[PDB]
Amino acid sequence: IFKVGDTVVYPHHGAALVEAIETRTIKGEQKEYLVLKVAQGDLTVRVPAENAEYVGVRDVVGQEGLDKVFQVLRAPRRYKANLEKLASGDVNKVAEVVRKRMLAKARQILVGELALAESTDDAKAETILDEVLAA
Amino acid sequence: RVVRERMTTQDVEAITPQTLINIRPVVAAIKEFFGTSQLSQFMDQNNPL
Amino acid sequence: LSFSDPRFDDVKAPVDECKDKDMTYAAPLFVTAEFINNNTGEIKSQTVF
Repeated sequence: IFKVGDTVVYPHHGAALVEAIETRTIKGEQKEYLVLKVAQGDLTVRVPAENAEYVGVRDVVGQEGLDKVFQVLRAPRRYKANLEKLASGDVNKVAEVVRKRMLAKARQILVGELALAESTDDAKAETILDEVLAA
Repeated sequence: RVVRERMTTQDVEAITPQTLINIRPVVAAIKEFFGTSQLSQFMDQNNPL
Repeated sequence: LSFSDPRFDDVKAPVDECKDKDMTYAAPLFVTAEFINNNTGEIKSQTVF
């Protein structure tokens, strides 16, 4: 998951292009700090490689995960926990949210999940999410 | 002061310095110094001397 | 939260044009503001306008 040139998706900040690994040491302890070039406003993040799986930043999903969010979209308190359902990290729990600002973040991060699992030409592919809106 | 009081109200490990930073008092301080201060005098030019 | 490296670009408008069109002579200001959460060590660096 944690190598050079990967595409590892932060569960809150979106997907980042990791460029390099740095052993920037914390008092003699060369922690495997991994860089993160999230292309939102380029808030460059150096996270440890060991704490990366602690915080749960995970690799991109596949076509089976795409079909999983598709079948969640097939069948369309509550409001507080469904915002927390975005904070789970499971891609089948993100697609339950889309089935008012919380609905805005859930739709755009699914297309970034859609157009990087399949690599199919992003935010114009939000229109592709509008096709499976009726499902 | 606003930044230090607002980081408490924000959540943990989910914020960015762009969300942290409010440059409104800095730019307001600059403009309220350039206007409304007797050390920023009107330029007095009858002649080069 | 860590501040570093102030930076200036060039101007936004020339002198006489700024004088005629009634604004203030100016230039953009940039710093390198960095936030770290050292609960486990998690830096985030931007270039804040």
